[PDB]
Amino acid sequence: AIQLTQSPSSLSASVGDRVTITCRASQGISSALAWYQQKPGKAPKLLIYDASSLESGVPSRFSGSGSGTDFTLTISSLQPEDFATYYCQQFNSYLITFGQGTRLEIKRTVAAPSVFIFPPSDEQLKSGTASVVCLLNNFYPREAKVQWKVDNALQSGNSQESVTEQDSKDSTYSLSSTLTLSKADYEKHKVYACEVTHQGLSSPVTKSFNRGE
Amino acid sequence: EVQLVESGGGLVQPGGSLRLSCAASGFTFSSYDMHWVRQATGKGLEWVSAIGTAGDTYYPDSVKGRFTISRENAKNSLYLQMNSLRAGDTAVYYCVREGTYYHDSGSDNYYSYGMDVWGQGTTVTVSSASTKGPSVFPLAPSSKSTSGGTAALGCLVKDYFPEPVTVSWNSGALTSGVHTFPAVLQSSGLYSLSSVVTVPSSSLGTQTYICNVNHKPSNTKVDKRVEPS
Repeated sequence: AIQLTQSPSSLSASVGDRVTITCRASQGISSALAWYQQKPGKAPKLLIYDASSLESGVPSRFSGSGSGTDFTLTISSLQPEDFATYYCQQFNSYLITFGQGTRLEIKRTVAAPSVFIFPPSDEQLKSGTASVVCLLNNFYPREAKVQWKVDNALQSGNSQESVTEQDSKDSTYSLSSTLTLSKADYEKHKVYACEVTHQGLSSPVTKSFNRGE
Repeated sequence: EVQLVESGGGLVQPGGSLRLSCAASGFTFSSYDMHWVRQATGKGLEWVSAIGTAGDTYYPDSVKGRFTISRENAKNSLYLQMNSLRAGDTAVYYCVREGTYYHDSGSDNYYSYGMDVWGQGTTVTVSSASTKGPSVFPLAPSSKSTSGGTAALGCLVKDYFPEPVTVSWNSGALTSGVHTFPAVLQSSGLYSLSSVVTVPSSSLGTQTYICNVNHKPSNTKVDKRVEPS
């Protein structure tokens, strides 16, 4: 079986930058290597076939090179919509294989998140559980520290985060943090605070509400 | 218009069976070699099976003996019979066309290949967990919303299985400033997700906000109105 190793596993580059992605084959495969682009929630798209041939409808900024065991994908001048997971794939053997993939992030100017806190709805409280949601809207870089405080006591192991994929136009991320508590524990306390630490903020931002108010 | 439409993906018990189908249109189906390629959430692409124009088949070791690819040219259809299913088989399954390209320069002439057409995919879930419909709760816009500023609102889609759920706003009319977060697996084994939207604070009183949640696996269609408390 032909193993394909891609390098790097991840990278971050600016608009206008030249990006190079490597694909190493465990055995010689001549030029029987294809490259694909996968956007989030979408099927992969063929970019290059026969190691260097540009597939129809693919912009010229994408090019392929190499033969034998060493192959390269080059993106000559990065565009914001170029953020994706890139894959190499071989047609040398009947047993088709793919590289592990390379996640490409588009570097952008720092943008502070807009923070919003949401108390649990009365409808949910009737079921015996309280979900408290914190939203971090349209920010860059991805690195963000979200801490929950209930009557100023730091919370641990009772929250989960979800992050959107980079916005194809503005290159930002949005993040949800959800605090889960039983109805009885929620009714026990008054102050519900979400504290956000991010590079775009001059100091950590706290969004809070008083239960009932 | 070249397209591949997969169907048959669903929740199945471990050791169970499922048949996937793929409807091809916009090309001479019989003239192409076809594949099934899978991808588990957050993971890489994995080739499942190949079928030639003569019906000759190829499979990796992970799937050989349990999966059978077949084609029905008269019905422009590709199939995947999957037996003795396990947790490792849970993935989105894509129907894929193999393109053929002739490198004709001299000296020398040969054929090259590419996976040029892929379907949208069909989700397969191998688990003993029950199909469960979600509960839809509002994320009510804050009363402290800045005049002439931006207000955020949304819907919390809690405790459902299996994936996926779709969320639209105002029956697809509201798309701008919308963020539907990827589902997160809770400790209970049930999925939870929030869909948010930022709108002008002025519109809070006048404009009506409804999230249209659809969880097809459980036959749960819910329209939840989101208004200030």
